[PDB]
Amino acid sequence: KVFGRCELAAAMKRHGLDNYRGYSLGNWVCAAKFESNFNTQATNRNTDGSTDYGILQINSRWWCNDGRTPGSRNLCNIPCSALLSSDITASVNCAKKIVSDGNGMNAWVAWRNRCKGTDVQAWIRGCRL
Amino acid sequence: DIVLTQSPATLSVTPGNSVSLSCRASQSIGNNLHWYQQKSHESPRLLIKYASQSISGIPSRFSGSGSGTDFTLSINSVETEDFGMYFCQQSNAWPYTFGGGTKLEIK
Amino acid sequence: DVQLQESGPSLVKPSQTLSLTCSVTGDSITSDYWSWIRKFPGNRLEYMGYVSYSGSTYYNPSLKSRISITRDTSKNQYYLDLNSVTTEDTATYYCANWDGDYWGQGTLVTVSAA
Repeated sequence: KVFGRCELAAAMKRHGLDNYRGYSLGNWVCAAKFESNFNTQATNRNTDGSTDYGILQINSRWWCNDGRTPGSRNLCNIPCSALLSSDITASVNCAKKIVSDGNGMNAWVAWRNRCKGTDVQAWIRGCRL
Repeated sequence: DIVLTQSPATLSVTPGNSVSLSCRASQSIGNNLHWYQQKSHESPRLLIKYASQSISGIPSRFSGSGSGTDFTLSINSVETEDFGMYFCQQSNAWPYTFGGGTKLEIK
Repeated sequence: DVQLQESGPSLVKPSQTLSLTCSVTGDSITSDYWSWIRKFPGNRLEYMGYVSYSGSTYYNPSLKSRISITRDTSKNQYYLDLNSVTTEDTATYYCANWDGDYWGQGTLVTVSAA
């Protein structure tokens, strides 16, 4: 599923990301835009053999288990397949654990490069929430 | 900090009947409210996560509802094994905080 | 499967440092975030803090920075140090993973001049 900008903003708000651990809603919408372009089925194979899965491109080396990644930690205790659903529940649950580390949203490279330091609120403006 | 207020403090019920426990947050916490059960001489047990999400291994009679500042834990047809303490906990802001608890006992 | 268990002295004196150990069996401590929670005499629960995968820690401001949570991969266990304890620190201490799925049995620690 490819979410519309406002559609995802509303969904993430329902999923409790409006002000989760100091991060405003716009951060999450912006992150999704640049990490997966709002595509829940997005996957990207990395050099180290790991793969980034879903709307928030969660990595198989540290966060989810896809059974094909060397040195897997599975910090989110969840199969990577669960992060490729049109239902964002699992991706949000895992993203919350990731951001609860001291590194915060810096875990998301696209967010760090295209969102951090910008007017992230702009990503939720002009939306019926 | 986020203050969680639970009510009633105590609730007596006859097995077979249903009950609902309340947990109110001083400030909005989204859906980041979790429910725990604790029996004497026992460690807490997670029943519901993120307001309404089910937990593998927990009886289906337990369900959670709510968002923002108002949350409820419901038990459909209370069983003897359900008597004990129930606590809500929020994870939207640090420090994580717990409600004062609701004691469920047989009437 | 995973198992957690607290260990350490059950009786300590005021002003000393209270130290507890949580031994993890079933998986490496490097695969999760680890926490400490305590229960006071009147069914009052307090989340003390947790240490995440990067080594970063989050401590409850209520502890006034008297707390330290550390890990030891080689022994697959983590710890809780609480400095200058008082009778207000008497409570049942539990270790559990961040998700709340795995908890230790809990251990009562009493702070008394006696």
